[PDB]
Amino acid sequence: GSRVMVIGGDGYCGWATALHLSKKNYEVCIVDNLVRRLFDHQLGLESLTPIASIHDRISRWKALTGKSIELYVGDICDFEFLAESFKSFEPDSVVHFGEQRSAPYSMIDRSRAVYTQHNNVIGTLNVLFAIKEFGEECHLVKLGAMGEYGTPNIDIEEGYITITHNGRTDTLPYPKQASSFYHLSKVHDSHNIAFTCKAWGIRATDLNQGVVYGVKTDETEMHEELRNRLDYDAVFGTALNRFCVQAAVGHPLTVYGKGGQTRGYLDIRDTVQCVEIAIANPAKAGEFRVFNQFTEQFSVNELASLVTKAGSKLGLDVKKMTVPNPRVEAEEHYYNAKHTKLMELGLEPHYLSDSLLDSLLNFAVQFKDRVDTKQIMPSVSWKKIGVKTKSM
Amino acid sequence: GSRVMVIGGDGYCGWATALHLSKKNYEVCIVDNLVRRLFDHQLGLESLTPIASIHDRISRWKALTGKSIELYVGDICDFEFLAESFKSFEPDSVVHFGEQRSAPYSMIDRSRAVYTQHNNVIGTLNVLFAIKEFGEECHLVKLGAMGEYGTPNIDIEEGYITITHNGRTDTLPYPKQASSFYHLSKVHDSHNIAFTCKAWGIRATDLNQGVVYGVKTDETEMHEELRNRLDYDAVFGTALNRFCVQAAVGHPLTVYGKGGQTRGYLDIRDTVQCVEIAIANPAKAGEFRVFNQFTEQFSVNELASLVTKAGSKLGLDVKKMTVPNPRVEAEEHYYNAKHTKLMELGLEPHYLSDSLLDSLLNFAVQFKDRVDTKQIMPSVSWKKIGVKTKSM
Ligand SMILES: NC(=O)c1ccc[n+]([C@@H]2O[C@H](COP(=O)([O-])OP(=O)(O)OC[C@H]3O[C@@H](n4cnc5c(N)ncnc54)[C@H](O)[C@@H]3O)[C@@H](O)[C@H]2O)c1
Ligand SMILES: NC(=O)c1ccc[n+]([C@@H]2O[C@H](COP(=O)([O-])OP(=O)(O)OC[C@H]3O[C@@H](n4cnc5c(N)ncnc54)[C@H](O)[C@@H]3O)[C@@H](O)[C@H]2O)c1
Ligand SMILES: O=c1ccn([C@@H]2O[C@H](COP(=O)(O)OP(=O)(O)O[C@H]3O[C@H](CS(=O)(=O)O)[C@@H](O)[C@H](O)[C@H]3O)[C@@H](O)[C@H]2O)c(=O)[nH]1
Ligand SMILES: O=c1ccn([C@@H]2O[C@H](COP(=O)(O)OP(=O)(O)O[C@H]3O[C@H](CS(=O)(=O)O)[C@@H](O)[C@H](O)[C@H]3O)[C@@H](O)[C@H]2O)c(=O)[nH]1
Repeated sequence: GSRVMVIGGDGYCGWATALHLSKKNYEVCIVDNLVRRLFDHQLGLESLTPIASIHDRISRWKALTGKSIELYVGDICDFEFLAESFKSFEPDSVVHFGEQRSAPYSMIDRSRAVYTQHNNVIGTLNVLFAIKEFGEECHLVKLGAMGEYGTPNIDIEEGYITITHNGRTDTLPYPKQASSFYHLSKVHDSHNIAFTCKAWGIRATDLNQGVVYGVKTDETEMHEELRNRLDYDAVFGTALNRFCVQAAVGHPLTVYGKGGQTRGYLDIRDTVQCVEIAIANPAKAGEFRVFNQFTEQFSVNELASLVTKAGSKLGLDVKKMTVPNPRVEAEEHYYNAKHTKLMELGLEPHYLSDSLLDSLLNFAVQFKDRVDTKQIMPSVSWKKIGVKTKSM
Repeated sequence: GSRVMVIGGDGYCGWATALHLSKKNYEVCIVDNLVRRLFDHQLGLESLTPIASIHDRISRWKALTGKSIELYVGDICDFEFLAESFKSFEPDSVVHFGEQRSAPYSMIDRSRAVYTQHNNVIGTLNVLFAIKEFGEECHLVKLGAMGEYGTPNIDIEEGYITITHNGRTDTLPYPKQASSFYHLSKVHDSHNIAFTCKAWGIRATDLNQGVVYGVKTDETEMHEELRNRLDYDAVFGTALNRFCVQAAVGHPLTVYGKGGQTRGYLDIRDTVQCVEIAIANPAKAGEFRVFNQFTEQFSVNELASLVTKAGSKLGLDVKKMTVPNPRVEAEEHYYNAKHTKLMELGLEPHYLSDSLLDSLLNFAVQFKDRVDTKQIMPSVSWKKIGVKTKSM
């Protein structure tokens, strides 16, 4: 074999997924403009671990396994490029990871908020049109976000909710409440895709994924040049990964506000597994499937405690600090998000364990010398966002 | 006064509104790039009635009343232009009509679907940033769309719905189900605005307006050069206006599919009244108000009957025809949309009457010679939409 086009395949989730699918014997190609690497240069950021170029990454995989991952370098917002890539590769499935995924980045200034929504929304529209025009039966596996749902006072369902209102019943799309221009762009994406499923017969699966943690997967650990990126800065870094790196360098864990913010989380190893499951068990024509993709819920404070305890076993004497929250969000809220669709399809989760934290912490300690502590504290305010293009 | 910036002020709803607000003694300016006029030239379309240039329109209003409506010609997607216009005028309220509003246009091809979403979503984001940066207390009166709600099997509320799910209760944004790339762009707009109200304290009112009908308003009838446009083509024309023009030229009424499609409608005279009411009674800081802006619900078949009966009194011998529906939508569905917020604020509606239909029909007959019958039948398919840029 089945042919899979991995848009955003040079990224954190995409690279791990591309290698996994190739190992599982799918014919794979990567479509990426590598703009994520440009963001690092422009903002002065750097991955914890050094990563190889996309060309060397692909070359190494071929040298080790003999398998060739095709590469198409370009911006999917450029339809000519996307169309040519689609016609050249002829994918049976498309996994779309190719979007600006940072909430902080989307809040830097007007230019970055506009770039985020244009890049994400238009890019996704182009993907839908390419599928419709060049391979209508192609299954779209889209990376959405648990953040689309926000933090309502009721249980969060997997994309749909059956409601009885004024004596009548119906199953409707779950109300969306995004808290950043980035999260909003995903809401827009999901609404756009749902429409094309009904109007054109497109088959798609929206993976509303929670926060991913970890850096190792069976494939990326086979050689140093296959190593994945591990972000710890306040722009692209996420909660758990950030805390582990902070613990390793002796920086107090950065708890934003009260720390009651609760979200779904999952090991990067489960990210690749879930995507493969979605590909192996495709949506039917005209069906818009929605899976809540995470394995466990944790509050920020809970993560802080787990990392502190794990760090103690390594003599890190982890400390915690309360950082005035740069974001506008509920710091204490109800949270009970449903997640059984993937489990029903055979998901065998890697729940957060002492072993994972021990491994991740030791990894951070190993490359502690490469950590730029100046990028640990957040400097992007949700409320103070302006129109002048900022230079970090 | 109070200063009002009318974005899209050269358009159908915008022009009538700009004149009305000026008459009501608000200081008014119009921000428009006049791209709507370019669409007419590009697609070979033309208004039923000849309209004057925006410059002559504004000049005539000044000659008649002595009042000056300031004009800023530019694309709001160009932030430099929008910022300069905002700083120059210093609006207390902004009414945003400046978007690509045709569902058929948004379905012509990939380029037009992408243009629709980019123009609308990015333009609206720029407006939000301009308000935040140059006049945070400025009230945004946004034109949304009843189409955002789709046609669910339950009552449609005014933006929000209180639901009890699994033993818990909460009031959430009403589920959105748009049926075109244009309607989808409005859903995106509304979600984006709601976020900025909470994050930045923006005050906004989303006017989810139904289908507008009519061509006359007290102000536009004061002189021929103030005349508003009346669209009847299958791209920009809407149901009732289209039927009246069809009846006048002896063309069978174009009922798409079964004709059970039900929507909310309102006289253009109520459009201007509702906008003024929203401006005179502004939303509070951080509040995202949502009003369902229409006065009565009608099914396509119901409109066909009303126009036939009205046409009979003028000896038009109106006929009806069933056109294979170019759109993907429910042709028989439940529809009970709530609309009381505007009435509670003092709306004095002009319900559809024999007098209105008689007047509108006679108007169409008056300019029947200018009707290009080749543009009456729809040629844009929701399902056959392609990637090649079309030339109509
Ligand atoms: N990282 C997480 O914790 C997490 C959690 C939930 C969902 N996801 C989702 O998974 C997807 C990938 O996330 P990630 O962490 O791997 O991101 P990333 O930034 O590491 O990877 C995204 C990749 O997409 C590429 N890209 C972006 N825009 C592109 C365009 N216009 N054309 C071609 N390529 C483009 C970038 O260059 C990059 O290589 C995103 O949708 C994201 O929101 C990630
Ligand atoms: N006409 C209806 O029946 C109806 C019904 C419900 C809601 N509305 C809404 O009211 C608004 C106006 O509708 P209309 O019928 O007057 O449309 P229209 O096309 O006659 O007017 C829109 C105006 O906006 C201007 N414009 C578009 N993009 C612009 C940009 N990037 N920068 C500056 N100016 C721009 C166009 O040139 C045009 O003059 C739309 O949001 C529409 O969806 C209209
Ligand atoms: O040092 C930190 C980092 C984060 N947080 C808090 O932890 C929560 C999660 O934040 P995060 O930065 O780890 O993740 P988020 O911004 O939500 O974004 C990431 O996780 C999202 C999953 S979700 O929100 O959709 O569930 C994906 O969509 C995004 O692409 C990905 O970047 C937030 O309340 C945040 O304020 C802290 O308290 N301290
Ligand atoms: O000759 C015609 C024209 C229309 N219809 C049907 O009548 C209904 C209304 O169509 P329309 O073209 O009059 O209006 P619509 O496309 O919904 O769009 C217009 O009305 C919308 C109000 S609403 O959908 O948001 O309620 C606004 O948002 C849009 O900007 C404006 O162009 C549809 O089911 C359509 O298929 C016919 O049967 N015959």
